[PDB]
Amino acid sequence: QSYGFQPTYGVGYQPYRVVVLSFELLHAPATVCGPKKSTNLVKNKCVNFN
Amino acid sequence: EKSNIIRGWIFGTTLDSKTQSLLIVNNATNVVIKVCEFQFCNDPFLGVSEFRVYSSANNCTFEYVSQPFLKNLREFVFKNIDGYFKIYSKHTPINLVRDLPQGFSALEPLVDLPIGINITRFQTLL
Ligand SMILES: *[C@@H]1O[C@H](CO)[C@@H](O[C@@H]2O[C@H](CO)[C@@H](O)[C@H](O)[C@H]2NC(C)=O)[C@H](O)[C@H]1NC(C)=O
Ligand SMILES: *[C@@H]1O[C@H](CO)[C@@H](O)[C@H](O)[C@H]1NC(C)=O
Ligand SMILES: *[C@@H]1O[C@H](CO)[C@@H](O)[C@H](O)[C@H]1NC(C)=O
Repeated sequence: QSYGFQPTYGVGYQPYRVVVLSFELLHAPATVCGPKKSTNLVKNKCVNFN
Repeated sequence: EKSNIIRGWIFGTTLDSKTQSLLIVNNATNVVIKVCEFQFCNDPFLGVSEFRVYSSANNCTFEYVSQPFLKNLREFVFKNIDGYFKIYSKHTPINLVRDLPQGFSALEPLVDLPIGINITRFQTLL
């Protein structure tokens, strides 16, 4: 059955876009990640490098 | 290599609407690596146009684009370990015209591909 959408309809019946994202568990090589850090560089000092 | 009439790889395990199948072709533009599943023919001769290697796609998981692989020798190593496929290469002129010469030439890896499909056979195209 078709929805009835009008600009004057109630807020409860107003359209709403819902996007649901689901990620599968760890069973394969990882393919999705994110930008962690963007730190700068120093020289001739005792530092901990990663 | 010389006169060639070579290039074109078709890998896989099954041959009938099952699993997936790799495909590597060189056309001086892009070394596309399509894992997409199709059906095939006996000797599909493309180029000079006509294109009838594949039959029907269902669904695919990897699309790749890279630079083309250019008395020589065309040497490749295809090796798969725990879902990672590795293809190495080398190209060097030689003086001997008879067979594989006497010499040493290590293979610099060219690509690493995480896929995770078991493979059992392969075939070369022309
Ligand atoms: C060599 O092969 C590659 C891969 O098949 C071709 O790359 C395609 O180029 C078209 C041009 O717009 C794109 O729309 C496609 O998405 C590209 N990929 C594929 C898989 O088709 C390339 O065009 C070919 N070069 C020549 C000269 O034919
Ligand atoms: C998609 O891939 C799955 C792999 O699990 C396969 O079973 C299926 O036949 C493919 N095609 C469609 C339309 O689902
Ligand atoms: C087929 O691929 C699956 C994917 O993980 C793997 O578990 C299985 O061992 C493969 N089959 C063979 C015979 O290696």
